[PDB]
Parts: sequence; structure tokens; C-alpha cells
Amino acid sequence: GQQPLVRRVITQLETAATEARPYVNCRAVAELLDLTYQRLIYWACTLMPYVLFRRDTDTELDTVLLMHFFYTHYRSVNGDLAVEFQNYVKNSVRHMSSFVSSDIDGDQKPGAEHMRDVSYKLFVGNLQARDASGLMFPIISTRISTVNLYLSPERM
Amino acid sequence: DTSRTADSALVSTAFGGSVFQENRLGETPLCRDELVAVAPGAAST
Amino acid sequence: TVVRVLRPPSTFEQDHSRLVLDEAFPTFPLYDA
Amino acid sequence: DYGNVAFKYLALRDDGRPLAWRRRCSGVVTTRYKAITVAVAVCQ
Repeated sequence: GQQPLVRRVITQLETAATEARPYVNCRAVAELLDLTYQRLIYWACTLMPYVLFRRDTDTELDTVLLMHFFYTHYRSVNGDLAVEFQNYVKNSVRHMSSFVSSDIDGDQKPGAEHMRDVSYKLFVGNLQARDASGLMFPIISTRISTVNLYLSPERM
Repeated sequence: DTSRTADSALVSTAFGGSVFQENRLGETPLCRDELVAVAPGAAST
Repeated sequence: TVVRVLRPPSTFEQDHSRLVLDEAFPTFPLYDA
Repeated sequence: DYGNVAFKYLALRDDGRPLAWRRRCSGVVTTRYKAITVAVAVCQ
């Protein structure tokens, strides 16, 4: 597992910093530690695993949304996420039509403006796709009655 | 001949009815142009 | 000289058109492995 | 100032061909208008 390796190596780095901690006054060591911490935190925030996301109460929309956020915030090395997305969309074909509008009225609904991209590259079957063509797809129903029956409140 | 009336003239019920028409979700996704369009029967060259 | 320019629409419905040759001028009868 | 967001957007969009999404979408009169044109011309 990559997570225990990350934990042990960052613990080693923390021990190293503790060895270098006492002389915090110096500006040279100040900027050295500053840059070190910047790099390590920027790397750690991105290298997050995906194990903690899956829950038994998670629905199809919740799972696709979790892996969508994973794609839009973490794509450096985790390249199999798109393959899993393509595999999963074929599973939830019947469930994907439950939480959508008609064509003509969905676009005018509030909040579809910001979620048009996530919806488009949900429907297309490839998270790498770009909505440059300005196409209109089945807009997601954002109503609370639909959301509660098709989502989970914790992963909003 | 019925062909002359059918070609040089159209049924008044098409004129009376609504002109614009909507479209469905099922093709490879539509754009704005396809979203609301004139009905093919009402449209004339 | 160019007269018109057209684009193929993305919409399609199968025409299933039955063409009939209106026999306004019947031809002469056919006479003789 | 332009006085409008759409004015600025359509003024700075002038790059090469005018409309791009119209090309991207890749996409004829109402018969009533033709009939009224014919009738008005005949009456006049």
C-alpha cells in the first residue's frame, strides 16, 4: 500500500525537521524549511488515495461524483480511474436515467450552469472529454426530492 | 388532379397549428439549434 | 459558377419512400437458356 | 467601459471567423408566412 509508505516517509521527514527544529531563528533555515514544507504539503494533498470514499450507502450518482472529484483534483499518476468510470457507467445505465430532466427545461434550472461540465463528461463515457461543443445533454435533476432518493447527504 | 393541389397548395390545418417544435434526448447529444426548431411540415422553402 | 452551399443535418428519419413511375406514356408492347 | 458584459464579450470575441460554437454545433420559411406573402402581393 502506498499510504503506509507515505506515512512512514513523512514521519522520517518530521523526525529530520525535529532534528533541525531548534535553530528556527535563522532566515536561511527559515526559507529552507518553508520551501520544504510547501513542496511536501503540495505533494501530499494531491497524492490522496481513494479507499475512504466508498461507502455501502453511496448511490450510483454518489460514486460517480466521488470519482469525478478524484479526477478533477488528482490525475498525476492514478490513470486507471477513467477505465473504472467507463466500466461503471455501463453498470448504472438504468439508474442514470432516474435523476435527469427533459432536454428543453433542464438548462434553465438554477445551478445546472456550474454542473454542466460534470454532467457532460459523466454522459460521454470518458472523463477526458471536453465540453467545447456547447452540446445540451439530459440535465441532472437538482431537486431535493430527487437528490434524497438518488444521493447521500454526507457527500454533498 | 390531386397532384397539382398537393404540390402548389398545402392543408390549412398545418397553417392553423403551432409552428415551432421540440426534440428528444436520444441522438448523440443535440446543440442549441436542435433544441427548439421549426416543424418540418410547416417549414417551406 | 457556385449557386448554393449545403450542410448534412445531424437528424435523420428513414424515408422509406415508395417511388412510382406514373405511366403517363405507356410504351409499345414487347414483340418478338 | 462598454456598459454591458455581452458587448465586451462579443467585441473581444472577434478572432478569425465570427462564430465558433455555431460551427461546432454543425447546424426555410414557415408556410403561413409564404401564404401571407402571396396573398398580400396578390391584393396589392
